[PDB]
Amino acid sequence: SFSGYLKLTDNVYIKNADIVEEAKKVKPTVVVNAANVYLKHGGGVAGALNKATNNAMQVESDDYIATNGPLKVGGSCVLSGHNLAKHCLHVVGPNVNKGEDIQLLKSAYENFNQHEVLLAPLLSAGIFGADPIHSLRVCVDTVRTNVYLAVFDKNLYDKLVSSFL
Repeated sequence: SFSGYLKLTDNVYIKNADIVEEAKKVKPTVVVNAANVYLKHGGGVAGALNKATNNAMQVESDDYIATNGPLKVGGSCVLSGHNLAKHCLHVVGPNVNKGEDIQLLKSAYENFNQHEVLLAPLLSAGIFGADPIHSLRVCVDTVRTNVYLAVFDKNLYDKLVSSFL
């Protein structure tokens, strides 16, 4: 099970970890991907998770998009976790660098409530352009299920823990 996490609340845990390495070690039921509406896993967490699957995530995702069309910002879909997890919950947080409504971050985190336990990154953080401190706040105030947050950057992890109210 999950090890080395700092407990933030009754249901939110955090660790300075590479989510790919964490997923490969734990093989959780659900790993969350920081997806975009097209499931084009080019960079950030999505690029890293997809590369770890040897592009199998992208091949599955392209078939999903060909059948269903794009996701909504704030939406999600469940696909295979490949070699990383039983399932991957692809969640689309708003991309601030594309002018998307930051208010959709709460809707994005609501997708986590459909799963009892998840390994996840901070939505809309990193290359999605939102303030990770704000993302953690929305996470703790929205997610009620057990979420294990992996924060890649040590310096950001320390800032998140030390500023956590």
